[PDB]
Amino acid sequence: NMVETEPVQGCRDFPPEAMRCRRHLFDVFHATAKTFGFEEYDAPVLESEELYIRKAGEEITEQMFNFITKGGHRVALRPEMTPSLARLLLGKGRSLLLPAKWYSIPQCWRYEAITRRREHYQWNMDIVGVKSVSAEVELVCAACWAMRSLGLSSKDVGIKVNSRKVLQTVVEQAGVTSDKFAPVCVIVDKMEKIPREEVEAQLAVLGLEPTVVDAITTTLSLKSIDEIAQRVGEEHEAVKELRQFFEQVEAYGYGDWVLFDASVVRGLAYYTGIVFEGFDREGKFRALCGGGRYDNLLTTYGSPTPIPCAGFGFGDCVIVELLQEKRLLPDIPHVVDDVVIPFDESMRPHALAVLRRLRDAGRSADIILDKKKVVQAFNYADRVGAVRAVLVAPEEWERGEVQVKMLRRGFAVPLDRLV
Amino acid sequence: NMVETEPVQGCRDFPPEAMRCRRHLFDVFHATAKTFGFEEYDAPVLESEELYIRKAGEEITEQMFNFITKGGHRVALRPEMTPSLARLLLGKGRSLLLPAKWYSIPQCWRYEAITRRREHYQWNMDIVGVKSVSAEVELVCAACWAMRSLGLSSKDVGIKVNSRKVLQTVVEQAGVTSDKFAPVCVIVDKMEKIPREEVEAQLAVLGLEPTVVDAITTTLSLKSIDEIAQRVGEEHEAVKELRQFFEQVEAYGYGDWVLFDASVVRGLAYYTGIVFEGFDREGKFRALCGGGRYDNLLTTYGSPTPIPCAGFGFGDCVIVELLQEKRLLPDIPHVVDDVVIPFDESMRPHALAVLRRLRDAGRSADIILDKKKVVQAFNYADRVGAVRAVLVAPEEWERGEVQVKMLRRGFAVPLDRLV
Ligand SMILES: Nc1ccc2cccc(O)c2n1
Ligand SMILES: Nc1ccc2cccc(O)c2n1
Ligand SMILES: Nc1ccc2cccc(O)c2n1
Ligand SMILES: Nc1ccc2cccc(O)c2n1
Ligand SMILES: N[C@@H](Cc1c[nH]c[nH+]1)C(=O)O
Ligand SMILES: N[C@@H](Cc1c[nH]c[nH+]1)C(=O)O
Repeated sequence: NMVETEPVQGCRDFPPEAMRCRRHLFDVFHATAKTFGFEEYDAPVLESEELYIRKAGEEITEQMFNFITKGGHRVALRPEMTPSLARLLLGKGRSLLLPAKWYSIPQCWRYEAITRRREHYQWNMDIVGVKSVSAEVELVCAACWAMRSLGLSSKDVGIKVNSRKVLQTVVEQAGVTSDKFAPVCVIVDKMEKIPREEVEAQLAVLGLEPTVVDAITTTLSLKSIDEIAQRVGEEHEAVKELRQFFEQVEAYGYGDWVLFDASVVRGLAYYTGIVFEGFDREGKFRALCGGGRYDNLLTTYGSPTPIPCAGFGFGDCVIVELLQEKRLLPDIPHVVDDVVIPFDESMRPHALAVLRRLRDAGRSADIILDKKKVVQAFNYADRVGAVRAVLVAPEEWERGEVQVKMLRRGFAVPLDRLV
Repeated sequence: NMVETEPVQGCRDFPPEAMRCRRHLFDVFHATAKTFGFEEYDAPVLESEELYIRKAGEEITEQMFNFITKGGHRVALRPEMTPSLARLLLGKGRSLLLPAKWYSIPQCWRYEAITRRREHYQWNMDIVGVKSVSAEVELVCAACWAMRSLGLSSKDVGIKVNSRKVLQTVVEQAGVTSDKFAPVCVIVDKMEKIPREEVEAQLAVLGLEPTVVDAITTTLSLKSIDEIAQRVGEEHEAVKELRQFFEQVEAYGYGDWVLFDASVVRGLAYYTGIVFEGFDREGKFRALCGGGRYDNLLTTYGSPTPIPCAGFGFGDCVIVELLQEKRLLPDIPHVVDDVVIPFDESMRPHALAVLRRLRDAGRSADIILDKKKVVQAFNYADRVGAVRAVLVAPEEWERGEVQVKMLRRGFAVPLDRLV
C-alpha cells in the first residue's frame, strides 16, 4: 500500500527548499516589526465561529473554514487575525496599557466550493489606542519598509490610500441609514474586478436609488484629493486626515511609495477611516497587502469604551510571486560552518569531542554519522556548503592537532586554535 | 452584547507577555537546530486522517482531533509531526539526498472526552538515512544542548535510554508473532503510571500467556546494561548499540546527562530500536521530551526501499513549568533602543525624519504617535525600556541638532552623530 504523498487539498508543504524562502520572508516581517517597535503575539488558529458572524456579505466570512466539534460547538479555522486580536484586547480591558503595537504572522484559512489555495500566512500589524493618522502613517511605512527590505523599490510597488469617510458622507447625505454603509463598502469593493452592471445591481438590492448609486460611482472615480475637497470641502475631516497622512509619509522619506486612489475601499465591514492596499506598479499581481482604521470594532464586541485601532495584513503568497518575477529570491542553499570528519570509526570519539568544541564556540557544525571514505565526507561537506572540513586523523591527534581544509591542500591545527 | 474573551476550550492565547516566554524557548530550539546542522521544514496542520490509522491502541491516535470536511473527506489536526515528515520524505523518493537532518516546531493537537490542554507546540528533530547509533547520539545531545542553553544542568534533568530490541527478542522467543510486538510496547508503556494488574490484564487480552508476561516484566526491571547482557548475550545487537551510544555521548561531553532505563519504551507503535525520554531529576514533572529509532515506518508507508530514521519531539509546556520552578524564566520586558519625541505637533515631520535615520541605522525605535506632554512621552519611554529618548525641539533643530537623554540631564547632538 502507498500513502497519499500530496498534502491535503489547497494546503502547502514546506520542505527545506520552500521553507528557506518562507523563512527569508518571515525574517523580514519580524525584523521590520522590531525596527518599528511592535510586540509579538499569537492566538489559537481555532476560534469560535460566533467571532466572525458579521452579516455584511463579506467574502472572508462567506468562505469560512468551519465545522462542528463532537461537543456540538461551532468553530472555525480563523479566516483572519483581527477578530482574535480584538478578543485579546477586550479580554485585557483597562489593564491594557495604550498605545499598544502588536504583530503576528498567523496562518489563516478559507474554504470554497471551487477546489485555489485554502491557507496562507499573513503578517498582521496593528496599532491600538491611537486616534490620529500617525498610526496609519506608521503602518504604511512599516509595509513599505518590509518590501524595501526584500529588495523592492518604489518603481516596483506602491501603496494606494483612501478614506471611507468621504463615501460615508455621500451615503448618509443621500438618506441611507448608516447600517447600509458597511454592506455598501463590501459591494463597492467588488467594483474593481467585476462588471459595473453586476455591482450596481447589488446596491439596488440593498434598496438604494439610482441617483444615490450615481454619486457613489462618481466619487470612486475622482482622481485627486483636491477634487475630493471640491466635493466635500477642504476641512471635511477626510481631507485634513489624508493631507496629514501624506505629509507625514513624505517627512519619513517614503513619499514615492504612496498615492491617493478614491476607488480603494477594501472588502471588510469594519474599516471606518483610512484604508490602503499595496500593489505592483506593472499591474500584474493581486493586492500585496491591505489594511485600514477600524475604530468601532471593539465597541461592536461589547467594549464599554471605544478603542481606536488600525492595522494591515500582508500575505505570504503574492509577495513571493512578485519577488520571483523580479529575481529577488535567489536560492541560498542550506549551509554550515564546519564538517567534522573522523578518519575512520576508531576516531569517532575524538571527532565528537572536536564537534563539541566547535559548537561550544558558536559554530554550526556537522559530524559524518555513517561509516564512509574521506572523499565521500568531502562530497557531503560540499553538499552542505561548509566553509571548513575538519579531519580528525590518528597522526594529528597524537600531536594534539586536527587537519583543517578551507573549502570557501590542508593544514594541521592545534585543538585550541580551531575556534 | 459581549463576545467570549476566553479562547476555545483547551487552547492558549499568547499575548506579548506569554509570547516572549514562548519566543525565548523557540529561539533555543532554532539555535540548537542550527548548531547541529538541521534544516527547517513545515507541513499543513491539517492532514488526512488515513495518515494516522495505525491500529495499535496508541493514545496519540485514540485522542485524534478529527472531523469531516463538507466534501466528505476525513481529516485531522495533526496529533504529531512524524507522519507528515514521512509523507514528505516518501514524496521525494530517490531525489532526497541522504543523510537528511530536518527539524520543525509544529503545533500539534488532541481531543479528549475530558474537558486538559488540546494543543501544544512540539520541537521535532529527525535524522533520516543513518543506520548507526550516531544518529540517536546526535539527537540526544541536541536535546541536552537545548536544555543546557535554557540554563538547566545535569543536576536538574536527564535523558534515560533503552532499546526495544531486547524486548523484541523476549516476545519473539516466547512464540508471540511479531505483529503483537508494537501493541505490546503500547501496553507496556502504560506500566509506569497505571496498576500492574491493569497492564497485565491488557497483555492477556492480546493472547499472551502469564509466563510470557513474566519475562517482559522482569526485563523491564533490569537495572543495568550488564544485567541485560547476562540475559540476552554481550553481542545481542541491543548491547553493542547501547554501549556505542553511551560511549559516543560520553566523548561529546554529555555523559552526566544520560543513563540506562530498561522500563523506557514510549507509547508509539513505530519505534524499532533505541528509545529515550527526558526527565526532571526531582521526579516532579511529566516527560520533557521523547523519541527513538523507527526504521520500518517508511516501508510501512509503501517506500520501495527501507529508510532508516530516528528523532524526537520536545513539547513546549512541561519544559516551561520546569523552567519557572527553577526560576530560569525571568520576565525580560519588551524593549526598544530609542524613543523619538516631537516637542509638539509642529515638530512631527522633523521627528519622523529623525525616526527614519535611526531605523536606517538598524535601531529599534518608536515615535510618540499621539499628542502629548514631554513628561508623558518620557513615561512611555520608560514603559518600553528605551536606552535613549530623542527629543526633537525647535531650538536644537535650528542648529541641525536634537536633544538626547540616556535612560539606561540631556544633551544636544547633531543629526549625523545620532547613529
Ligand atoms: N482570508 C484568506 C484566508 C485564507 C487564504 C488562503 C489563500 C489566499 C487567500 O487570499 C486567503 N485569504
Ligand atoms: N558556509 C557558507 C556560507 C555562505 C555561503 C553562501 C553561499 C553558498 C555557500 O555554500 C555558503 N556557505
Ligand atoms: N499528542 C499531543 C497533541 C496535543 C497535546 C496537547 C497538550 C499536551 C500534549 O501532551 C499533547 N500531545
Ligand atoms: N533597551 C533595553 C535593553 C535591555 C534591557 C534589559 C532589561 C530592561 C530594559 O528596560 C532594557 N532595555
Ligand atoms: N484582517 C484584515 C487586515 C487587517 C489587519 N488589521 C486591520 N486589518 C484582512 O485580512 O484583510
Ligand atoms: N512523534 C513522536 C516524537 C518523534 C519525532 N521523531 C520520532 N519520534 C512523539 O510525538 O512523541
